[PDB]
Amino acid sequence: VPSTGNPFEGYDIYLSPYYAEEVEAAAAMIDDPVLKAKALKVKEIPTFIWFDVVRKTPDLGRYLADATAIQQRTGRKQLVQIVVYDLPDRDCAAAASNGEFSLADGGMEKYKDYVDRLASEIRKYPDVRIVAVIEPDSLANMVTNMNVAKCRGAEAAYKEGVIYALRQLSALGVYSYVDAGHAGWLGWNANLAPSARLFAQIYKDAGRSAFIRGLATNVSNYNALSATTRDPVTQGNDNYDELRFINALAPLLRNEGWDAKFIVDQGRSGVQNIRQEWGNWCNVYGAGFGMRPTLNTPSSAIDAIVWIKPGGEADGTSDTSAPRYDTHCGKSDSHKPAPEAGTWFQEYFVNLVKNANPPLAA
Repeated sequence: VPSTGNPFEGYDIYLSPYYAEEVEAAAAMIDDPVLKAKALKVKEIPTFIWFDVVRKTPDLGRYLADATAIQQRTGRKQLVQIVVYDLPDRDCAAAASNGEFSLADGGMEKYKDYVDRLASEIRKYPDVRIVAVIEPDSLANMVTNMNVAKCRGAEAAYKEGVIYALRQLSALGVYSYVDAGHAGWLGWNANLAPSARLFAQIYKDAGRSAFIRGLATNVSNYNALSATTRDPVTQGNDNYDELRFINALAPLLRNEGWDAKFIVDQGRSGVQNIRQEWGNWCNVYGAGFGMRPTLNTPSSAIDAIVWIKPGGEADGTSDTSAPRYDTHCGKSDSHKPAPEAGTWFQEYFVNLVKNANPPLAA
């Protein structure tokens, strides 16, 4: 059964051991003592843990067991942050996708099985709280990318999969935030109303559980939360940062029947004005770690600022010959050479540390 208020309030946020391992290994490669110590600070900053392949589902059991042990030893309630990211025909508007499930090869049923595997892990550990981001780069495509044949082909599956995930996770008391793009995607004035209609419909069809807490924005992106001067890349869009986007969208959601709350990724938002084109997302060069996760947010509608994408993990390879190569990863403002998506990108992590804003302390 749901509890009232902000679901993050009063919880210690479980620190990803996956990311801590990566950061420890990264700092070991850094020669300057001060920079090494700053890098090590990063493992103390909570991130979301991604379930982007079904092989990772048993790792959820391990993290929940670990959070349970910490809670038992210390008496401090733990909250585990996860990402559900494995829809069939994933990333339908992208030049390439790493998603393992295809609609043509039983992808819808395989997706339901993936959700069931996550649910079976969660069922083992009921004493810890979970916040889940549901399916980055999915339903936002239905708002703006229906010109893409793969997106029209994926619409039914995206809606079905997201609704199945929300119903399954809400049954287990997980607090979900559905991915809702970012200011440069859904924040354009023309996209606000169809976004509000679509997300309110998903909330309805998922059964209006209060565990469906709201929407997640800026996932794996680089937008400011609130910029004093707009990024030149945002020209033409009045809603040029995430707070502007959310302030424009939230009232329309409410009119459409859902008083949604929000979380906002700021993990790679420390440096603004680093893009040639707003749609450039892959390993954007010179990004810095951004605002630290906090419940001190600029609006009652925003539950938390979070780090969803774990900075340092690559967005995609720059090898043009690689099977899953995405042309976005070869843009002039992308950091190259870059390794496979999700794998450690040392040079990129070093720049995230150097460029952190606010700066990292040793």
